[PDB]
Amino acid sequence: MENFQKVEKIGEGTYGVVYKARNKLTGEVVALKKIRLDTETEGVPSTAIREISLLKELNHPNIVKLLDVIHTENKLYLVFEFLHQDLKKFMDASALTGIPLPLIKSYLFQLLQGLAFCHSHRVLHRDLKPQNLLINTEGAIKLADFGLARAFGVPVRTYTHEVVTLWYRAPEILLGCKYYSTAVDIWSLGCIFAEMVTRRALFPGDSEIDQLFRIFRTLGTPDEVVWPGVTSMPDYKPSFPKWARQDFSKVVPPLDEDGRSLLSQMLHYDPNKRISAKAALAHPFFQDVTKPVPHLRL
Amino acid sequence: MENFQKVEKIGEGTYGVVYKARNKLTGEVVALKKIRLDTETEGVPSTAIREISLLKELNHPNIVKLLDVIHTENKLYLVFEFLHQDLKKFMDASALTGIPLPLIKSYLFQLLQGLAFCHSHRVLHRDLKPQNLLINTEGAIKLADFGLARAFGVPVRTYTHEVVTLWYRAPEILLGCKYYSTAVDIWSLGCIFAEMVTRRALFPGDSEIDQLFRIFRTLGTPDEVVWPGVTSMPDYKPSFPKWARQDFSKVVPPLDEDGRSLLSQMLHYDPKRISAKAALAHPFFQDVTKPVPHLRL
Amino acid sequence: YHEDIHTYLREMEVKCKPKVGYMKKQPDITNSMRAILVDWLVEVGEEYKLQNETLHLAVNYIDRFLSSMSVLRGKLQLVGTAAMLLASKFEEIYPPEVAEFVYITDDTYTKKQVLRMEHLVLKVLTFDLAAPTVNQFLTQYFLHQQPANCKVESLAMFLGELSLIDADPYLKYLPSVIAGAAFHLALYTVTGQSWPESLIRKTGYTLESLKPCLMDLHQTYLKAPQHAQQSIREKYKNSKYHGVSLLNPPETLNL
Amino acid sequence: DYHEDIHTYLREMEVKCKPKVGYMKKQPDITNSMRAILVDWLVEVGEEYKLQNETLHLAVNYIDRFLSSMSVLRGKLQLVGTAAMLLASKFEEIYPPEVAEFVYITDDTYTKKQVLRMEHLVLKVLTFDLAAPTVNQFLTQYFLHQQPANCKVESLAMFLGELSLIDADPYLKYLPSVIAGAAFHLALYTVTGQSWPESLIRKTGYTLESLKPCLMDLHQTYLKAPQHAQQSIREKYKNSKYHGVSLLNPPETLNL
Ligand SMILES: CN1CCN(c2cccc3nc(-c4n[nH]c5cc(-c6ccc(N)cc6)ccc45)[nH]c23)CC1
Ligand SMILES: CN1CCN(c2cccc3nc(-c4n[nH]c5cc(-c6ccc(N)cc6)ccc45)[nH]c23)CC1
Repeated sequence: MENFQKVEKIGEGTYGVVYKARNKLTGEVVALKKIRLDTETEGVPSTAIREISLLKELNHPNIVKLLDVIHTENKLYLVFEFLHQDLKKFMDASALTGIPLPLIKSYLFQLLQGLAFCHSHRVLHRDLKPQNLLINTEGAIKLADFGLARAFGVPVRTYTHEVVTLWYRAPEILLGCKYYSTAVDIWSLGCIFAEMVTRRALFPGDSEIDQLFRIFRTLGTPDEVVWPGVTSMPDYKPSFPKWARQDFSKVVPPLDEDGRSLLSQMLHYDPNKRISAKAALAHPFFQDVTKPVPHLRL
Repeated sequence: MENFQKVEKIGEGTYGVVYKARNKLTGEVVALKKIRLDTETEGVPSTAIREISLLKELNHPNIVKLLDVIHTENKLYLVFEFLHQDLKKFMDASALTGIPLPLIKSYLFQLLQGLAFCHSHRVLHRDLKPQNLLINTEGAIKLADFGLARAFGVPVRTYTHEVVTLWYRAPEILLGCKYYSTAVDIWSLGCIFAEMVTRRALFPGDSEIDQLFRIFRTLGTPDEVVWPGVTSMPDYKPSFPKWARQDFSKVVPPLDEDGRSLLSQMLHYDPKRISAKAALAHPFFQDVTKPVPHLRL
Repeated sequence: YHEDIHTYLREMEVKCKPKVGYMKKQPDITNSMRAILVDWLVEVGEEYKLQNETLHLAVNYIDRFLSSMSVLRGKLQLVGTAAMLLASKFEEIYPPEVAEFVYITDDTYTKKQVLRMEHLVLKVLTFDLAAPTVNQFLTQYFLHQQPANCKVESLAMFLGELSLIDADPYLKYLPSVIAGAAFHLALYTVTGQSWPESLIRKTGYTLESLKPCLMDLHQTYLKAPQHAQQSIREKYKNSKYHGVSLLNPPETLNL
Repeated sequence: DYHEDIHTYLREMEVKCKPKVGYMKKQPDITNSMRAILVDWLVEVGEEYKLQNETLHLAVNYIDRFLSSMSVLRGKLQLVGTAAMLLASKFEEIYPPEVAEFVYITDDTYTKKQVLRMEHLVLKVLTFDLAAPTVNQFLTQYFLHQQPANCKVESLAMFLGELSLIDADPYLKYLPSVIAGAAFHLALYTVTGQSWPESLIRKTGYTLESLKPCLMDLHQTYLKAPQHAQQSIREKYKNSKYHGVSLLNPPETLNL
């Protein structure tokens, strides 16, 4: 840790802080995630263990690179490539006239390439939200925060705690499915996609039931025809009101015919039929994809 | 270094000390070579650089294993497998009895296997002497101290300075040759072999000229027929006395006909000197066993 | 992506290999001692209701650690404890706290020792914890059951778990191959059927290619009641595993 | 006896010491041109301090491997090279220049502490694996198959091999053994009109066919040498120690 100059604090977390730093010998600008080690009670946190072990298998231009792990006495530092801000702040900054559609298409294309790589390497992210997505001045966007990510060579058990902030959580999870699938990542990305287009969260639920019902009101209450098995799922109630699916032309006005088609496939109710990241990359929506550079307010 | 318990100092050096140590988590007994880093003046010593980089290419049962390198702030530690003593002290302990011949044969056989491996990996040891050779209770012997060792994918240039204590130094070096060859390691091993057999240094010279002359008195003063080129070598003088080669039966009395033949090929003047690999195929080793030594610990 | 994942698991299992002959190069410990350790880890898993995957990961970590580190017999259990702790953190939704792992060792080791060993194992394994296992390959194979049979799945898992106990001969087989033999042998024992054509196409393994591993596995299965280590048999006579460890093995495979 | 085993071992180790061929693309602030300037400057420093040619080759190997896994800013590229030359001198030289000398040649752009810290960093990044095979070592090995020896051929082979160090494109994608083989043939052809000998074909297993792609590039580098922006090697090899071989005119064609 001797060759690093701390530049500024750029992030606060549960197990520790993230600093912008500079390698004094090479000049490389870096993000340092500091983890304080309670050496009486816990040892190395599960989040660090998963994020280090899975991330070092994931070398891809749309996944934030782990450059080094400096593991010592009573501190663990993760050294990452430095990016310039997260998508949430960029969305907020772009409120008085949106992210241009060519940049939205670029970002979704890159995010699906990052995800496809994850999934091909049996890694579930499980926490895709705009503040875990990092952007740079040259027009790149990358997946970050793999603390909740998991290997699925064996199917990953859902919990009753902890994760995917409610707004990006998939219906199967809300309805209490036993195992995660790669469909949950695709769902979250669909919500993020819509949120870029409309400048608002697609499903800003105040609670689990409220989250579910906002989805039902926009996409329609699912039945055994649309989603074989729904009615047998743990947290499904026959009391659920039956709403009608509304036009995507009114849910996402600015999107063209192709855009609506992709989004509907990403928000398909049945996880088995929800579009894969790979299949989404082959969608005609991306046939004219470019890589614009944004104007970040740094 | 937090997982290592220092047991005792077992060795003192130029760049640092060697400790016997214990891994507190695994129980592994190790040798730790500590190198203090003067971080104003010099940085990592050339000895450590060569020793580390060459030794980690050399995994062989007759070459001491480098287990780890703990490189930090202002200290460099080399972690080695632990052996029980050096050949010099074992020789001293065996003065009133000699090392039995089967153990001598075993030790030479293993040293040649270690050396052959070094040479096949383009590494010259350059400092084979009894105190750099480590033994254990199970009857193993291994090459140690690669501080002076050198890679020779490009020929290694001779020094004015620093080298092979005088007694194990080869004639070409004494006569000022320009490049080392693998023959210099074989020469040293010949001297160590004879010393084990006779219980005395073969050529205990007080000086460079005295070292040469002791070799000449035993092996004969070399001429152009024995060693094509001798007379043109930098430190050759025509004024050198001309001694006759004496019988090996009187230089190494306890050796049989095969032992004498091997030693004479290892002490050949022209660096025609037997290779380690060729020495391993010598009929001297056609009944080699692996006896255990009486280490007086 | 289930094809992509099998393909990727096949790639990674060749890289996570420990040294097959490491125990010979190991001065103080033996296969028997390893057998005792692994059997104990099975008990710990039952005591703390840990996933089967956690057990398999922990054993993979132990073999790789012991492939490059000499350990004295009195420290072998500390390696296993740290390995099980790390495997739980990687695989469990909520792992047992460190104090729990200190207590199953009957206070033979301290909290500090266990936490220091955790650090050392992470260093030695270079944080490469997401290793492929027999368990993961079995799980992928189970999706080619026409139709599913829980008694076959349980017996396949039982046989696969038995392979963890004996370094000789199972260290010299890939998890994908052990999994293939366990699946066939369980399938053959319960339903009389053989390694299906769908899995032949998926894995590229024929029944011929599985034969060497199959003959070892069959021999382990026949001798299971006589093995000195019994925690796996005891575990698999439970209702959750349909008492499959009390099933009689086939006298012949007719290969 | 052992020069077969050593050649074999060098062939094994050169496949392992490979840097990433495309590392310069993944590098944000520095370019091939900047690398060219650095290596050319290292040639001067070697002449200034009378360092072995092997030291130069090792240093460049260390730089390419370091830059294969580390991002460096243009203002620190020279610090990497200095530390690399320092380490190569320690490995190869009988007595290397003291650290203060290496601080000297940089015109006090860097401090003693910086150079010593970069030395530690490069040792860590390379994991103390400093005994890399080089074009120099393979040339030396091939020179033993000269019937009979010719110092003009040896000097020209060494000149061409040293020119290969300057241009990452295209020479990063060839093994040292292959570049050596092409340099030997090209020098041999230029001086004596002979070709890659059958003894070396048996030893190396390389045919004149297999060397052709590298030969093609090396011949083109040789033709353009007088126009290259970097000139330190041409200057070095017009000395009498090298029989003024950098003045020998290259053939216009190779007749393959
Ligand atoms: C909520 N936001 C996030 C963005 N923050 C931020 C602001 C300004 C500049 C920033 N640079 C980063 C950053 N660069 N590289 C990173 C890698 C991880 C990482 C950490 C863990 C894993 N597993 C992977 C990548 C997290 C954050 C960063 N984050 C920045 C502001 C606060
Ligand atoms: C002068 N002697 C030497 C033997 N000393 C000694 C006595 C008793 C037990 C000893 N154990 C060692 C030892 N084990 N492993 C070693 C490795 C190196 C090493 C160091 C450097 C390299 N390059 C390779 C191996 C040096 C010494 C040792 N040396 C011992 C007593 C004093």
